[PDB]
Amino acid sequence: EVAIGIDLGTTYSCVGICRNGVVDIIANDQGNRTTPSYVAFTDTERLIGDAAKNQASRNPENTVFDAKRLIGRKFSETTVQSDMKHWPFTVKGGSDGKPMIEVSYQGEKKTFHPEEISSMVLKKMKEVAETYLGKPVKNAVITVPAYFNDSQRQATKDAGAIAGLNVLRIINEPTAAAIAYGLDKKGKGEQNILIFDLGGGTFDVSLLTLEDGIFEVKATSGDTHLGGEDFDNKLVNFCVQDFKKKNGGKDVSKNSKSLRRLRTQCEKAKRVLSSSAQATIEVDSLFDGIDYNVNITRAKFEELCMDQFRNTLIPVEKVLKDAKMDKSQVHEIVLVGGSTRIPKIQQLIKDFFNGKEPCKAINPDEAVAYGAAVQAAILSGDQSSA
Ligand SMILES: Nc1ncnc2c1ncn2[C@@H]1O[C@H](COP(=O)(O)OP(N)(=O)O)[C@@H](O)[C@H]1O
Ligand SMILES: Nc1cc(Br)ccn1
Ligand SMILES: [Cl-]
Ligand SMILES: [Cl-]
Ligand SMILES: [Mg+2]
Repeated sequence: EVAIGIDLGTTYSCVGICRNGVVDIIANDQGNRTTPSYVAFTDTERLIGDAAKNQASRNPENTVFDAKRLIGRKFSETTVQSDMKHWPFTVKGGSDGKPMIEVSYQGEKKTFHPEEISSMVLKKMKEVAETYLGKPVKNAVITVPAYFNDSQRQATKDAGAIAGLNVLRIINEPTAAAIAYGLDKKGKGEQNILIFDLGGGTFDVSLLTLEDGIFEVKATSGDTHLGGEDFDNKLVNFCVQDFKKKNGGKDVSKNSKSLRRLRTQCEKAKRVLSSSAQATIEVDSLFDGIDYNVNITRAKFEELCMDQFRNTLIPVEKVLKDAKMDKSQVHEIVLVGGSTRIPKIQQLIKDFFNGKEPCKAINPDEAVAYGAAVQAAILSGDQSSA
């Protein structure tokens, strides 16, 4: 009888429940409202979520992430050949052409299909809800990007089944975000909704039309390789060069563990810069036992990411062109994804839409799970959200 909504994200996942018409986004063991889509294997245990992400730099080879980029794909796909450069873990092709992720677990070589790794993230999200509710959870709505093909959708559904979930429906992420804001329950008539989703590793822009409580995806565009991690990399490259100027040309980039440790601190400083004018990047004994410290102003961060931030408008222009409509025709701009908290990005979008305030009241990294939870309640016979 209990049904949850799950955003199975590239970098972070989120679980919600719609009860009595209101949605609760459920915090995990560490009090975090989102959980990394990470699975790690050590000599003793299988870690999922925060624990897996936290030990990633100490165990790169056995810490799996980005399974969403492999789910439902053939290993031979050019996207896999391209994306695999970004992975410290081993991925090979099986005789059936399916990707096999290879790790060492308890001193033994283990292989997993992408949907098996995703099933472990889904199982963690299911357990997060169960701990909160004090009851087992069987039903769920799981979200996928609007561009996901039948193979990718079916493999995501299979991951849910492996996790012990009865998947009521697979829905589009942009549609879930629009459902979260109740844009389907508004008596305007037709409504043109632009979903601007900038997460940890991907950027998706979707133009939806809503006539008579029914959402249609008119056009989609974006960049599968633009997200928060690329903004972290802009800070990393700057810090690497700053370390060279401070320590007689010594190159941190030669040590992959030094880069990973620096990346962790750059991401934290980036988050601080969304609410403060300055942040400190500090790594004790970064490279050759040399301590590293630097102050980054929001203006410096904006300058480093200037082109990347501005180019987020290019897929916006492309969806409007594909849908044959003017930017003035967009009724609501919904901000989704944790990177939409960056003030420069919010300002760029607002200026582009001629001063129209975007819809950002719901925590942008929770809006998709929020909508999926509303849809799961509706599919369970609960009409209280309307
Ligand atoms: N306060 C913040 N300011 C800037 N970026 C932030 C932030 N809070 C989260 N983010 C970024 O959001 C990204 C994760 O967003 P999320 O929406 O959870 O990821 P996902 N898997 O659904 O694509 C990470 O790159 C993270 O650093
Ligand atoms: N956003 C991304 C995605 C991959 Br794969 C690598 C780097 N950045
Ligand atoms: Cl329910
Ligand atoms: Cl409760
Ligand atoms: Mg999201």
